[PDB]
Amino acid sequence: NIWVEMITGSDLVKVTNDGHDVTIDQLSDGQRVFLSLVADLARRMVMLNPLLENPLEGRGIVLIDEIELHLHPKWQQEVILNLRSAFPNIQFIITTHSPIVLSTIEKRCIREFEPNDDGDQSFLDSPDMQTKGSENAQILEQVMNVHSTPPGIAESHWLGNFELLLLDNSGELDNHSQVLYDQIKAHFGIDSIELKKADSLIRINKMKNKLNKIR
Amino acid sequence: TKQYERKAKGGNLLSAFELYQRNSGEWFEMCRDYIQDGHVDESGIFRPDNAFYLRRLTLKDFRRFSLLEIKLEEDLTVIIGNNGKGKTSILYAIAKTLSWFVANILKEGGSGQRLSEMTDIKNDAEDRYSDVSSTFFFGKGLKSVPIRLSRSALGTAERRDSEVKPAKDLADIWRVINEVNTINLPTFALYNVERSQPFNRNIKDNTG
Amino acid sequence: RREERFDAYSQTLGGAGRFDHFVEWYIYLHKRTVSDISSSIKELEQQVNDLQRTVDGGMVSVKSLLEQMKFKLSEAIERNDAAVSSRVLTESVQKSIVEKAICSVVPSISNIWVEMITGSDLVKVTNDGHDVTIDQLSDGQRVFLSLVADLARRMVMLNPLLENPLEGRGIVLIDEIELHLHPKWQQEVILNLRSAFPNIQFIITTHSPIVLSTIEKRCI
Amino acid sequence: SWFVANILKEGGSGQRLSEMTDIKNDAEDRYSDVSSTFFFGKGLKSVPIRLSRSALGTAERRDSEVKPAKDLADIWRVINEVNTINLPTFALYNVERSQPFNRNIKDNTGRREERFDAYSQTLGGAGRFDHFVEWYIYLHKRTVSDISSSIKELEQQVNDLQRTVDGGMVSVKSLLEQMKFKLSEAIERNDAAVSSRVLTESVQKSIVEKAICSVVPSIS
Amino acid sequence: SVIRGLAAVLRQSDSDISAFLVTAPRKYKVYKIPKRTTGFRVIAQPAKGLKDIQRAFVQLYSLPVHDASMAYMKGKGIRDNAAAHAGNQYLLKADLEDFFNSITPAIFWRCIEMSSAQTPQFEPQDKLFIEKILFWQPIKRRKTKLILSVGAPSSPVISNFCMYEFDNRIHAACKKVEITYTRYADDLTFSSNIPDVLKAVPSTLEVLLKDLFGSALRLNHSKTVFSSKAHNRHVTGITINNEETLSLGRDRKRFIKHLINQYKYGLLDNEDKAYLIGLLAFASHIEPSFITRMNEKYSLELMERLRG
RNA sequence: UAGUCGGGUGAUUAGCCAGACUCUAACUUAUUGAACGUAUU
Ligand SMILES: Nc1ncnc2c1ncn2[C@@H]1O[C@H](COP(=O)(O)OP(=O)(O)O)[C@@H](O)[C@H]1O
Ligand SMILES: [Mg+2]
Repeated sequence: NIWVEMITGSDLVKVTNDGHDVTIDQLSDGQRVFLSLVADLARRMVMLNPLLENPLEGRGIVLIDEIELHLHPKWQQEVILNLRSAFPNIQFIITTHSPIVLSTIEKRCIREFEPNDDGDQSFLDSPDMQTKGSENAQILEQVMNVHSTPPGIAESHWLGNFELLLLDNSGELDNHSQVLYDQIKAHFGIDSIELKKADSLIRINKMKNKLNKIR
Repeated sequence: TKQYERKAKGGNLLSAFELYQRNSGEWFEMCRDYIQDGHVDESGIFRPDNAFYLRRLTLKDFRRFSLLEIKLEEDLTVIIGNNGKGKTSILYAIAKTLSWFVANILKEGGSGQRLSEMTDIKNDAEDRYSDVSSTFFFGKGLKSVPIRLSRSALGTAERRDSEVKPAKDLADIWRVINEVNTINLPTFALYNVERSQPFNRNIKDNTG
Repeated sequence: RREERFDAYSQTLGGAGRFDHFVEWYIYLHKRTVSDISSSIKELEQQVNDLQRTVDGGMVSVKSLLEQMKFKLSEAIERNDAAVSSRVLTESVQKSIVEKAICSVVPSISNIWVEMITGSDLVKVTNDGHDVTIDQLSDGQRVFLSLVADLARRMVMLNPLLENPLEGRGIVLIDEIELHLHPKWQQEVILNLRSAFPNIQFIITTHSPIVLSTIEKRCI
Repeated sequence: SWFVANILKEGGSGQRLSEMTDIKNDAEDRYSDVSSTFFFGKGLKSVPIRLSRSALGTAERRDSEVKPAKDLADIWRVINEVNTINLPTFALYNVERSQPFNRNIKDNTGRREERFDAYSQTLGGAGRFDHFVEWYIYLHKRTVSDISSSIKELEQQVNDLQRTVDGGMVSVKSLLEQMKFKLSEAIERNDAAVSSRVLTESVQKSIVEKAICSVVPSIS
Repeated sequence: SVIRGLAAVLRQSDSDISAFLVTAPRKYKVYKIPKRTTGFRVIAQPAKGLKDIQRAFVQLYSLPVHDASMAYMKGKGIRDNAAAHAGNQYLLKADLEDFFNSITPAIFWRCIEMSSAQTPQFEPQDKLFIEKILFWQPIKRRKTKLILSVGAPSSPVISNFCMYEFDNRIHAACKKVEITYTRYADDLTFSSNIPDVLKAVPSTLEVLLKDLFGSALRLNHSKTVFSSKAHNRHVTGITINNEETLSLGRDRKRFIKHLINQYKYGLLDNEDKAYLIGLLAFASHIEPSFITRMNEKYSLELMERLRG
């Protein structure tokens, strides 16, 4: 909710934010900036479309740079859908760095720079992968060219190293593989995906070795 | 003229408007209907018969770009890339172009914005000038509205001219028709990273 | 005022830094590196000596000029002495430290230097392999450059006795560390900052899972 | 304002009507016009000027018609450039002229001496009484001094410095060049002053003093 | 020598030709022609005396012209131009900026010097007269700025000649990669049945233009258009339909039918009637089958009555 | 799906019917001059 109060003796715009009545000055920067965008846009459309039943169905071109600016991931999942619902005949031209935003948009709407461009590319094109409804981790790797796990962190490579050690010792936990297993357990925890993967590797490799011995 | 009459009767908006201006009923109503006609779709949303959007953008020796072409969607286009790939440059180029429509809706012969001779020309471009070329669509009766903004680098003795007359011609239709009988007008807005600012209620603008 | 040590505390807790102060200070450092002060003192000493000989030879008209030059010499010596008295790092070394910090922490920037173009001093950068002015940088690059440059400047000014002034102590607060950064930079930013400023206590806010993937849960 | 702007600079712009405040609220035509006609002898019986402004979004623009005023102001400007002529005074004194006096007054930057400082802020409403005081003090200093004595003194100093450089002291060559420049500037200013046919500072001072004492009854 | 040749052709004295030519670059009438949408084009036509000289010059001196040049050529036109591309599925159109007004005496003489095929040789003394014959001075005060005007009878010939080497090179290059190339004045058309070959052509064009003309002649980058059988394809006003046949286009055909229907009920005014007749002659040239269909739809008698 | 091509109907630049096409991808243009078509001769 949004309303004006005058009773204090000065005109104040108030809003109900997360169930609490606050002034605009008390909003977080993320909330305020987004509110500002929508309020400004709505005002202009109302003023310029007096003969429409819904003035927000007017025509126009709106440019937004970094749509995800100050937005929590939760909000990034809603923002394009909400804007397009409210302003159905506006042409939106947007920039983003957010895979979460891209997960809500069709591949046909996306224009992507070539990875090693150097400013001589003649025509922009859409990605090969469908983004709308896809997992964020896939968009990171397939569209944004970024590893889903940080390569500069040693712990990111422990599972790979663990697997290689297991395969070097015919699938049996040797002293070295056990140490690394314990490191994985200690670092990621007993309930971690990483430890479950390690456990899985042990189980599979033990069983493969048993089959090999039977043969 | 008979040529304009034929084109206008074929649904050409510019011809209809030219006939209106020379005779100053029929032609006025054609222009006004072209702008105001539309229908409500199955979802209950009003849809103009004649849509307005940017179709295509071309950048030549502009900032990082030597020669770049972008085809835009009628509804939503999202530009992605690493920092420094020129995403903001593309929006700036479009915003400057749109400034020519806004200026001419406000005032006959109004001036839009310009490319910077200090910053906007590509640093290592052998020809020391830049071009931003846009094409807009406004229904089947005006399929192409081409605009070019141009600028030469600061030292350079040859000067490259902008071509903005088509923008002015279309904006003139909106302005003149509106004056006679009210019409809905297009919204043009840019929201860049400058939209993040502290709020102060205390400051009131007393200009207009 | 930008050369005064305690200018390092000037709007430190205002929220923006003072990147304008950095640029002024950096150009200042460049000009002083091209111009040795002691040769100017030696040259000024020689000029004062030559002017004194002329006054002793009966040319009373140049006495006013001698007094002015003696004043200039005394001021130059005082500046030199104050510089000597401050135990402060040489301007050349200061410049080098800051340049290294910027290039190390900011991925798109490989070099930064001052050019005299026409009649004005201009800071230039090699950004993504191309030479550009600061005004030509992208918002993300500029914002991050601004943060690092400002912080480095203040550390150099406040830690003159350290071999590496960036190993000084302090507390730095950063809101929304991922502001304007692509995912690729978000994967490196915390590592780069902590490597450049090893004894700063960083208290930061983020919305980025990519940033969090580089940090231990104890810090969260 | 349109005369003043064009006397000062080719293509100078005077002031414009406001779209917000100057247009009558209930104007059917949605534009405003301020039309003036000036007289300049029987050779130019009518110099018409119109200042116009239309409301936003009107179908036609209403532009100002300023060319005759510019043409006349150009005659004054161009003829004056070749051979000094007398020029017209334009001034507005509003109720704002009643303001308190800053007792502390600015050092002579040297802008107040320039002839076209007479057009500075001339239509602002308050006058510039601070500029008067600065200019009047300046006039006094010049009257008590001599002009060309500084040139003669500078000429003597350049001659003494030239003798020193001829005597083998090459270190003072830089100072000689600086002083020669100062001498040339002084001569040029003197020549420009001589070229501008401007009254002696003593006479200027006398005229103003007499005017003030004549017009202001309490001041003798 | 040029003077003697002209004098002989025009049955005038050497002296009167020479005298006339002194101010020939200024003997142009300037006027405006309305564009089909809004606005005007500015045209400069030489005075009658000068037109005669220009025609005589063109008659006396044959300059080479490439076969790919379709405009201003005896026995060739827009039909031939369009037909060259009708069998290919992919199309590229490009345009040169300010084509005629970009051609200066400097370019002309360079082209003469560079030309492979047998150019007429001119004496240095004749060069000044030739410049005065062929080039217009738009600015009275600026005697140094001479350009070709579209309105002059010599301008077509000179422009085609100046493009001769360009046409040679690009035609040869295109033929190696199976691209069809034609030029109609400032309008360049490329077509092919091979996918992904036309994309390289614009870059090739820019290089070649720079090589031959430096910065004097440039591509209009706004006017570079790719098309295919997915979309509308036209060449110099002629539609190429999906059956690879030249067409007026559906809308024009429907308009003609409208006019014939109006005529059938005696509703066409004389001006519109004359207009209709003219348009049918053009239709007969581009799409004779359309006329046959109109005869079938409207009675041969009606159509004969109309065309009588 | 959409856009495009267009054979037919239709007091006809509309609407409707039929069939077809799809390199990321047409935006129909300019005279009195030149060339081309037709008429005139
Ligand atoms: N005139 C110029 N010449 C060359 N490169 C330029 C020029 N102006 C800006 N750049 C470069 O363009 C990039 C600017 O990116 P920007 O438009 O802000 O895009 P983004 O928002 O994706 O970072 C930087 O890499 C900068 O070095
Ligand atoms: Mg004709």
